[PDB]
Amino acid sequence: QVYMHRDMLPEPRLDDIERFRQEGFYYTNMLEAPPEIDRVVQYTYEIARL
Amino acid sequence: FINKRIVERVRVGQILAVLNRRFVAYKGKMRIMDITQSLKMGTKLAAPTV
Repeated sequence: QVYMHRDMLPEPRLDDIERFRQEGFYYTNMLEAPPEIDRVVQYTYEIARL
Repeated sequence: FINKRIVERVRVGQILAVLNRRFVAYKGKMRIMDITQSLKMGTKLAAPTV
């Protein structure tokens, strides 16, 4: 279950550095839930070859 | 008697009247090659077809 979807690397505000430091922030490739159906297209070898 | 004008007596004014056939030719930019050789052995695959 490997998906491809264009996304942004987050750019923090960093206006109050202490407030940002207190609240843990991180970014992952992990997906909390699988993408919603009807918003995704299915591919395979033969589809790509066609 | 052969009923064909194999040899004709023609005046100088009618020498060039023989040019009546239509000819078609290609260009140097166009390249013509025989696909038969590329059928040698036949190792390959093919986009799915029925």
